[PDB]
Amino acid sequence: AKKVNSEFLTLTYGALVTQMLRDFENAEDVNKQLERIGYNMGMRLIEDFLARTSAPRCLEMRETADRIQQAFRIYLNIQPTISNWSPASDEFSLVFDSNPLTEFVELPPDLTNLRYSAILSGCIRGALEMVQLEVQCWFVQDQLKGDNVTELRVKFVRRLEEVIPAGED
Amino acid sequence: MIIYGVYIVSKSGGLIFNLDNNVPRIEHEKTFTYPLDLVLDYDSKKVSVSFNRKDGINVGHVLVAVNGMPVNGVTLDDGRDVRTTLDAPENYPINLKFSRPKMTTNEKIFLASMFYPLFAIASQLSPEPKSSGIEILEADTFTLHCFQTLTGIKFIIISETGLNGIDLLLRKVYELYSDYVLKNPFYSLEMPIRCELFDNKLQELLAQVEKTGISNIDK
Amino acid sequence: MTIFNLYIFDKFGTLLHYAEWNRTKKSGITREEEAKLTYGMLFSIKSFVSKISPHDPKEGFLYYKTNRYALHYLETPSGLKFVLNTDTTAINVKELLQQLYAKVWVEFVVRDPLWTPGTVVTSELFQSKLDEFVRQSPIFGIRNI
Amino acid sequence: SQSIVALLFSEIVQYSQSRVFTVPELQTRLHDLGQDVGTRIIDLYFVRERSSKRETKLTQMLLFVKTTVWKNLFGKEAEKLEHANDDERTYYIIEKEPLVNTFISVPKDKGSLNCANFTAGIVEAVLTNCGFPCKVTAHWHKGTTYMVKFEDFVIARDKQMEEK
Repeated sequence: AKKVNSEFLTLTYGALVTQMLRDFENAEDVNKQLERIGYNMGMRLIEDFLARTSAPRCLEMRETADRIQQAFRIYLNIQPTISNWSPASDEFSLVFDSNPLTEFVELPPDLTNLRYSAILSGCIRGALEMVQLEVQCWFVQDQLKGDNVTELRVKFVRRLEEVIPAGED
Repeated sequence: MIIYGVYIVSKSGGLIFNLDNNVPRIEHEKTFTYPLDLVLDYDSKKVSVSFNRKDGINVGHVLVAVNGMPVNGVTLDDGRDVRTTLDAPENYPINLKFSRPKMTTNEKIFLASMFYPLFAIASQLSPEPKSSGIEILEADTFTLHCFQTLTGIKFIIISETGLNGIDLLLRKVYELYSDYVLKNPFYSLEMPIRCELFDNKLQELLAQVEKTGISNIDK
Repeated sequence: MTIFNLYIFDKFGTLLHYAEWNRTKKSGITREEEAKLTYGMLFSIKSFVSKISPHDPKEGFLYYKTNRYALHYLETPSGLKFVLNTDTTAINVKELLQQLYAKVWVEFVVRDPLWTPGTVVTSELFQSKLDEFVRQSPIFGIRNI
Repeated sequence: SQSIVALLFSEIVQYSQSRVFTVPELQTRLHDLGQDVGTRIIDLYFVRERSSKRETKLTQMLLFVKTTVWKNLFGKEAEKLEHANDDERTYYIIEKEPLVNTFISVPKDKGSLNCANFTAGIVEAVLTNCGFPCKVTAHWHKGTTYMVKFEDFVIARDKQMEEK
C-alpha cells in the first residue's frame, strides 16, 4: 500500500534540512553532510534494490543507467529518463520528473549554494560505490533552482572489479 | 531439515552474526574400567580421543565431566589431573561423559576468519573463465550456501544435505538484513550484529522452516 | 562425462599429475603455484567442513559448485587427492572419479615399476589411458552431489 | 515505499546522535523533529479527513487524531485511547505497533527512548496546535504507549465545557 505519503516524507526531509541549517549557518557543511547521508543511504538502499532484480553488476553503463532509473520508480515512484550520451558514450543525463521531497518546498535565495535533493545525487553515489563502480555524479539542471524538470549528469570514472566478483578492494 | 548455523561476514570477513539454530550436540556416556581402550591422548587442554572410536564417539568428542565433575583445562575441578584418575583403578568403574567440543563464539569467529579468503580466493585462476567464488559447498553431513550480494555481504547458511531451495532462504535473510540495517548507521557496516529484533524474526523464520513449504515468501 | 581438467596430488602435497581436456581460461601464473594454491584450497576446505559440521564427517568434504563451473574432490584413505573440474550437467561424478581412480590411476601408475611414489608421474601411456577413459562416456557436465 | 523512509528517518536519528552527547536530549531532539513535522501534519489532515471540522471535545478531537494520523502515517490506527479517572489531565494512547520498530531498532541498553519519542512529539504538536497544549511522553508500558498530560488550564476549560 506504499505505506507512506509523499507529503509525509517531504515533511520529514524538509524538517531535517531546516535542522541542519539551524545547526550550521554555512550551506557548505549542510551540502557535505547531506551528501554524506546520501552515500550512507545509497549503500544500504542497493541492498534492497538488488533484493528484487538480480541484475549483473555492469555489462555496460546503459545497464547501470536503467538500473538507477528503475530504482526511483521502485522507491519514489517516478520514472526518470536517460539521454544525452557522449561520443565517448560512458556518461549520460538523467531526468527526474517530480520529486516527492520537493513538492512545494521553496528554498531561500539567501541559501542558493545549497543543493537540496543532492541526497539522491549522493544515493546513487553510495549505490554506485557498492557495486564497485564509483561515479562523479551531480546535477546540470535543477527543477529546484528554477529549471523546468530535474536533470542530473552522470560521469562514470573507473571500475573496481576483475574477472572475479571479488574484484580489487 | 533445520538451518544449523546462519552466519554472515563482512568484506574483511569477520563473522558478523553467529545466528545459531537450536543444535543439540550429541552427548555420550559410558562407565569405563581399568586403563582404557580409548585413546586418552592429551592434546593442548583437550583430553580427547583420536583413535579407537566406539559407541558413536568421534575424534572431537572430549570428556566434559566425570561423574558430574566438569574439567578445567586438563585437571579435575577438584584439582586432580585426568590421568591422575586414569592411573587410579580403585574408583573404577567410573563414568566418563564425552561431548564433541562445542564451537564457542570466538572459535566460530576464528573459523570464519580463516575461511573467508578461501571463498575470496576460490580458484581465482579457475579453469572456466569469468567465474565466481564458491557459491555452494556440499559436505558429508551439511551443505553451506554462500551468497555474495555482488559486493560486500556474504550470507552463509549451513543446512541439511538433502535440503532444497536454500537460495530462497538466502533471499529472505537478505530481506531481513535490510529490514534491520534500516535503523543504525552508527551500527557500522562491519560491526557484529547485536540486536534482538533480528533474533526474534529469525526465530520466526526457523519456526517456519520447520515446515518445508516456503510460500508468500514464508517468514 | 567430458570435463575441464583433473589434478592429482600426493598426501604430502606435491603435484603428482595434472591433466587437461577442456580448460578454456589459460592462467597467467604458473600451474605449479596454481597446483599449490589448489592444494591449500582443498586442505583448508577439509578443515572448514570438518569443524563447522554439526555431525561426524565420515569422508568430509565432497565438492563445490560455482556460478559457471564446478569442482569435485576425492580423498583416498591413502591420503591421495583427486580433483576434477567441469561444467554443470551430468550424473553425479563421485563414482565417476572413483572408477577413474581404480580403473586407470591404480592400473597405470602404481603397477608401473618406473613409477616411484614421492615423484611426479610422467608417462605417455598413463596420459593415453586417462584420456580415453574420460572419453569413455564423454558427454559433459557434473552437477556432483 | 518503506525502506527509504525508515532508513532516512534513521539517519535523522543518528545524525542527532552525532550532534548529541547523551540519551535524554537526544530524545529531546527526536521530540523537536516530531513537533516540526506535526506542526503541519495537523492542518493537512484537518481538511482531507476531518472535512475541515473542529472538535472542541477533547475526546472527539483526540479520537479522530488517533484514527487519522495513524491511518495515513503508519496505516493502522492506534489500538486504544483511554482516559485515566484519577488524573483527568493525564490520559493514554496505546499503540501496540511500534513505529520505531517498524524499522527494527537499536538495543535499548545504551539508550532508553526512540522514534517513539518522535511520534510522541508529533502528537504533542497536534495537541498544542489544536488548542489543547499537552505533554506527550513515549512509554514502554504495555508496549508502546503515549502518556498525555493536559495543562490544568486546558483540562479546566474542558471541565467547564463538560458542565452542560
